[PDB]
Amino acid sequence: GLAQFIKVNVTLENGEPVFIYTDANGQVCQGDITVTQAGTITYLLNDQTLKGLKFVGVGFVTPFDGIIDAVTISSDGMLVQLVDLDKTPGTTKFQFVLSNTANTLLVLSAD
Amino acid sequence: GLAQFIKVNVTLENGEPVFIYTDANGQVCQGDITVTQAGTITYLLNDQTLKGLKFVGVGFVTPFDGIIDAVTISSDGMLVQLVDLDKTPGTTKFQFVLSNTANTLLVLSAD
Amino acid sequence: GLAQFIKVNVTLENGEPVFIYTDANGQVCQGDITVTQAGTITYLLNDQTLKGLKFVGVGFVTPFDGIIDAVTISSDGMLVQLVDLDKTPGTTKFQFVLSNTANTLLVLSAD
Amino acid sequence: GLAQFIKVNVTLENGEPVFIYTDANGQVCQGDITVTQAGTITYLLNDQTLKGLKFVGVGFVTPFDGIIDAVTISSDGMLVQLVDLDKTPGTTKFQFVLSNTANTLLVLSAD
Amino acid sequence: GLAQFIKVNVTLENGEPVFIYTDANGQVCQGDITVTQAGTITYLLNDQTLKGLKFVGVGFVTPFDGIIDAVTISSDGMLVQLVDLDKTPGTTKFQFVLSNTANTLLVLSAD
Amino acid sequence: GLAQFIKVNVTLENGEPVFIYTDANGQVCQGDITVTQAGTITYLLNDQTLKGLKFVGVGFVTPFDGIIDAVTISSDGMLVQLVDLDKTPGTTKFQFVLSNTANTLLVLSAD
Amino acid sequence: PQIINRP
Amino acid sequence: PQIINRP
Amino acid sequence: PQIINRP
Amino acid sequence: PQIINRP
Amino acid sequence: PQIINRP
Amino acid sequence: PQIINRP
Repeated sequence: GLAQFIKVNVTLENGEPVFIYTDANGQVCQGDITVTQAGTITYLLNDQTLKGLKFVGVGFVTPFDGIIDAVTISSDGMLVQLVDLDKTPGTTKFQFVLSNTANTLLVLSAD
Repeated sequence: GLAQFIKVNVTLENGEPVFIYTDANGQVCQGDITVTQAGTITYLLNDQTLKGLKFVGVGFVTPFDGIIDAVTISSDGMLVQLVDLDKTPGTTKFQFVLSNTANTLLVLSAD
Repeated sequence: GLAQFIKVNVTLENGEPVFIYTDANGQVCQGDITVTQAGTITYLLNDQTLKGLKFVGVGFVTPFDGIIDAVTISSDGMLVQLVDLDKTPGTTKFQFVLSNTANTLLVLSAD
Repeated sequence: GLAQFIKVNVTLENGEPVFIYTDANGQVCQGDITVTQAGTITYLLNDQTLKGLKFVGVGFVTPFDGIIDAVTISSDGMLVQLVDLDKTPGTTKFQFVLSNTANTLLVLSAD
Repeated sequence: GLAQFIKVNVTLENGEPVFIYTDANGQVCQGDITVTQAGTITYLLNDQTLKGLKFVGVGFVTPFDGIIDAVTISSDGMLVQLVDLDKTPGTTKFQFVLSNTANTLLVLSAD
Repeated sequence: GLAQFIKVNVTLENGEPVFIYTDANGQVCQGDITVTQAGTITYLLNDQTLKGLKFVGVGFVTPFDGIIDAVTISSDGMLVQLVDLDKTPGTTKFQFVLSNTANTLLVLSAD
Repeated sequence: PQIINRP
Repeated sequence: PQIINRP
Repeated sequence: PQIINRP
Repeated sequence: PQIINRP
Repeated sequence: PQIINRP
Repeated sequence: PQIINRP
């Protein structure tokens, strides 16, 4: 199994969140992952917004498609991990879901 | 202030959620609301998926735009309510965020 | 439907909480509401106690009387909202329930 | 230190909760306790309502009076315990606070 | 019933937690309790680690042995209490379980 | 990075939990992992106790030793994952921490 | 406070 | 869905 | 119910 | 720590 | 982001 | 169980 690692950097531009993914080499990427065997994807939050962002989960418009088997979250909301057993072939799209300390609205990454 | 009420009916088609909004007359609508003075919007979950859906919040890609002031949620995840003081003019888009009992992925309504 | 708004100001006098309700005109009132059609009542916490008060819910000695249909709460404990579909006629009494950061006792407003 | 034990029996009469306290001899009592040295009071829920009652805490209109030092709660909501170090003399009144599975209103015992 | 009280002092030595129990006389002890009738044991956290320790529960390798009937916890994680009805004779060993604010690992006291 | 997978099978023998680890080949093992580069360890609960076990975290007597960087947990308590960036060399011991539905005591795996 | 329903 | 504020 | 502290 | 029940 | 499973 | 880091 492979364990892949992406950093989720969140900045504000024009007062709103911008999500910039970096890979283990420090390169900006799309945070997309191809899974070619059973493995994990670990996302680490680097919140530079001053809005107190914490992960609360990972959201899917097609949550029963079988592409991702499970989501785990750390107690401090700085990490989410995806389990992908890579049995079902195909593609899924997801949005990070975060709380913030400025208001009671949840924050989503781009569709 | 006006209190508006929408029912969020969720069905499955081809194994995935479909969100159908109905208004207080039983008519299918888009679940959009125009707010012309300070007031509330109440969304009631009617989960027909058998997947144990519960609201966990309401998510926004532009959560600091000021269009919605606050979100409240009932303890059973059957209701969410939006407070809209209607000070800031403009438009915002949101997605419902739900847990389910089939897996640990969060469910989002359409972008 | 009507959306009514009350501010719940909490002060300390002789070391104990005092709840003072104000209406949308800034007038002191009793925080009572008459509901003449289906609608909502939104209570906003203004905690001036320095005791870290947060709403945790709204409590009833007769919780099955049908006068209030549901209670929603914001994630930060600054708002509670009541849904009142105004089907069942009659009167109910409730007490706000709050946590505090000074001790592990819950705080109730007056019976 | 003394550890005192009371059973909180909850029935429904005319559709609403009735709280009946019994002591360690099976006698109906008021659930009042006199504390003459540092000790604990343990309340055990016997819910006969079919409304899925669980303790969520113990509420006080005068939560900073010093009569009760702390409240602890079990994970299943069947027990609450009060710590009373019996330093501050005087009397306090409290109401049990409970969730229920029929609706999203909190349940209070009598003022 | 007897109510026994122990203070759980936690220090760091060589960067790791050390648990030192004191009794109601200020004496260092093992935090062991003999129960000779139905009663309670109350543990009060005195965290001197600067690692933001809070009790999250009390853990047992033999949780169904019947020696301890229940565990209650305060909302601030400063207190845990054990209910011991002292029906089942025998001995059990337990470890305190705590969260910390430095990382997302749970902290256990010694086996 | 490597993603390693272990199944945590829990049975009861003489009324108490027994933890049996199996690897991705179905072989009984000790559930120990050697980490030779940054990666993850995923533990999947197979509860055969009928006691409603759920993971609540992973506990350490030496939680600041740096061997494990983080713990994530799924919302249903069926998965825990460890992040091990493998910077700090050495060995750590941990115990799984679980809730159960029979009582309010936490369950620990063997020291 | 109290709520009075007059439907 | 979308909300449109026309204050 | 009520608690009465007589220390 | 340990608890010893002597009922 | 998107995940692509190529098993 | 135990983890052994050999970096």
